[PDB]
Amino acid sequence: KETAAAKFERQHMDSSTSAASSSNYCNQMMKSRNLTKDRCKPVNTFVHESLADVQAVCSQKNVACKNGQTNCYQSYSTMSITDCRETGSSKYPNCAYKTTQANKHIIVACEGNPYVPVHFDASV
Repeated sequence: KETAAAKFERQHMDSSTSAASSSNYCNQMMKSRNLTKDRCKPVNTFVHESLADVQAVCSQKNVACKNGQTNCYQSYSTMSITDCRETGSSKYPNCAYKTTQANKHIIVACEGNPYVPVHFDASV
């Protein structure tokens, strides 16, 4: 099966663009990354940075995750992110999202060896 690390890349990484360029970014990306296959995932965040810079966050500031776990890490720097949130007209299989572009610190949970991001916790 797909590894947790691979799933994080699929769900959260977009190193191919620097920022969302149009209001349709989330509709396109949620569909193309197969996040709407079974149901409309209600919220998702894409990170517009190199995979290496995001993996490096697992060696930065240790913080508690929202759910209390202590394998979360906050990035020292802000990063380019896109927030995707389901709209009121969203109806499976035609899932619909609002695109919001922002520059925030990210918080990820890390696991494994190599120690890599496997869950996106929050942006602050």
